[PDB]
Amino acid sequence: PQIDERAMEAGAAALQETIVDPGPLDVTALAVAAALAAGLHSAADDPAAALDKCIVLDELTEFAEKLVVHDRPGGIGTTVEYVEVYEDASGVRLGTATGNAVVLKMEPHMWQFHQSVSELADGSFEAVGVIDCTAMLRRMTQVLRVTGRSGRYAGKSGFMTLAISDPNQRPPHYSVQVVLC
Amino acid sequence: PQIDERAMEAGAAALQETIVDPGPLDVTALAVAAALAAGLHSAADDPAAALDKCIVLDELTEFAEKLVVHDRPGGIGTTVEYVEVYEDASGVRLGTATGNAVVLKMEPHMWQFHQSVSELADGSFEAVGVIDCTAMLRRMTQVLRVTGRSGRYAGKSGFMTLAISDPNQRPPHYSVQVVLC
Ligand SMILES: CC[C@@H]1C[C@]2(C)C=C(C)[C@H](C)C[C@]23NC(=O)C(=C3O)C(=O)[C@]2(C)[C@@H](CC[C@H]3[C@H]2CCC[C@@H]3O)C[C@H]1O
Ligand SMILES: CC[C@@H]1C[C@]2(C)C=C(C)[C@H](C)C[C@]23NC(=O)C(=C3O)C(=O)[C@]2(C)[C@@H](CC[C@H]3[C@H]2CCC[C@@H]3O)C[C@H]1O
Repeated sequence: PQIDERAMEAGAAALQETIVDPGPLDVTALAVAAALAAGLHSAADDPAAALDKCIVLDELTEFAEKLVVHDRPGGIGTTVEYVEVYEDASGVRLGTATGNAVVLKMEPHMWQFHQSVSELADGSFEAVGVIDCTAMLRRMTQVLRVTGRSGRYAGKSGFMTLAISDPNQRPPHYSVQVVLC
Repeated sequence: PQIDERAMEAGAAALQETIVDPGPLDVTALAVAAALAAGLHSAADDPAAALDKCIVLDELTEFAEKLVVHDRPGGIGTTVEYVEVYEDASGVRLGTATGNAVVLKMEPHMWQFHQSVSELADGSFEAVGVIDCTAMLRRMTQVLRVTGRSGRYAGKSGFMTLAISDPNQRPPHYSVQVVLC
């Protein structure tokens, strides 16, 4: 399968940015968010307690295995179809996510609506979000809504973080975290 | 209803930033996202079609009328309680929102979990999001998930945008859009 050059070279694009402004969110923080949103946490509870109530997928990497862009003039409504693979820190494949995106806006920041279904050994979950692709190029983290569907994830919901993690790779790798409750 | 000095002076804080990087969304884009998320629209239709399917609140201004901070040592888990006013472009009051936030992370970017309920003339809706406050000071737009509660908004869902709009005010003014379907 093929990967559009814009995805292959996205890491290189990041390296040309003059704004290099990381702002990660750790999984404990993401678990507090997930538990608060699920009404299963109180902000006089302790963060490690939120983490204990959650299903946690961290120290995950993802990158594109297939990415096709269907361009429209001016870029508005351009569509993307992708399959990405999840790997652990050691490079072991854990699963895939199959999704599509729609370009909402190009300038000054490119924004995309993303929706995907992730399939791992122990179940599946959906991710949906409105993400600032220019902010990601400038190293920022973006957050998507996660809804569990099958297996271990069923009936649970939470959040996912996405950020570029190694811009020297082609295609680049992204750091991914998922917390559900 | 008093307003914590950090909220009063946040516009001045924004003006001290050296990264000034706005990236807004137009409502049509936001309507495309809302309609895609709700399964009422197809990537292959045209954007103005999505706009007609939606309830649209564009060009809103908001600012705090009350804001109380309950600080926690280290900044993480600090809570915020606020009441804000909505105005249209000409300055007519449309309603209010009362919200609660929790600081998730302080550095290198401050992140907050927000949840709020907006009360307008034709009903109420809830907004929930995980937002990068540092990105906001640097002029970026943040997106929250919206769920209608009552009236016209009931049974509808979509998105809200938030960005600083006049940092010269005390407290500063924000631009808001809400689109539901
Ligand atoms: C920063 C946001 C993007 C990261 C994603 C979300 C991360 C991951 C893990 C998956 C694989 C998708 C992502 N990877 C991509 O390469 C693209 C993605 O949406 C695109 O849409 C590109 C290929 C990328 C760049 C430019 C293209 C855009 C297609 C539409 C026209 C643009 O000129 C945008 C990416 O950097
Ligand atoms: C997303 C950026 C924030 C804008 C909000 C979301 C916008 C609006 C319209 C409503 C009214 C709330 C907001 N306004 C604020 O002043 C605060 C808010 O969360 C705070 O939390 C402050 C008072 C602000 C600054 C510093 C404080 C923080 C409280 C916690 C300790 C921080 O040191 C952060 C704001 O820039």
